[PDB]
Amino acid sequence: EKIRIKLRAYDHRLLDQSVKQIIETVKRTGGVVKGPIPLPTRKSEFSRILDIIRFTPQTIEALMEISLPAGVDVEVKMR
Amino acid sequence: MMRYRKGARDTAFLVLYRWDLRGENPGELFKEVVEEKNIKNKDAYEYAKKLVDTAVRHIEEIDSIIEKHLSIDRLGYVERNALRLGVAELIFLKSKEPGRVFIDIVDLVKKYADEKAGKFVNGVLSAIYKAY
RNA sequence: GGCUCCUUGGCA
RNA sequence: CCUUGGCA
Repeated sequence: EKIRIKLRAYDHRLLDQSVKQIIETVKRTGGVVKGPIPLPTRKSEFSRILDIIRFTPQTIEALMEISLPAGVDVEVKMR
Repeated sequence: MMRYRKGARDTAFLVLYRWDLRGENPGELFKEVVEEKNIKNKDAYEYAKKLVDTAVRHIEEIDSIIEKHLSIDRLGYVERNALRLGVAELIFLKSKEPGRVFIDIVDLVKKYADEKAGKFVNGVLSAIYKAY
């Protein structure tokens, strides 16, 4: 089972700092990551995509706990 | 002459960017990006590979150079790795088409960040090359 | 031409 | 249907 996450923000440095934290949290809990892939800036909006290809129960817990800046909006899909 | 290099620079930036964010083996990360982009052309693959292998081998001196025209961890992820790619190609590969790399590198930054980031990178990358 | 590929947004 | 890009 995998997870796909897309992050968006109107501040690109804040965005990439958010992606880094997620990656660290995921790896800290025994998870495995693919990406991230940066998408083209569109209408002043920066976005990134990240795949979680391996995860533990601890990984899900931590992702639920994490409080991202409100400016960073998250979209999560299991598959 | 030498249009395949534009896509190769995009490939290489993507790798350095995710190397910076993940801190895993560059070789394996390069393989990920190649697969994701579905790169088939031989010269596109090989120039991208050379770009990354160069940036990685000389990472310490590259960073030291950049820091002389600024600490490097203050920069954003897009800005810092674009600068790394640029210094790699212009100086450690001694590009004979420096005008092209400036254009391509700055476009990369504009594409994944914004105009401001693009101008900061262009201005820093210029001071660097000027010194060279 | 991508009916034998992905990606972004707008509309609808 | 139009559009940002990748593959190029």
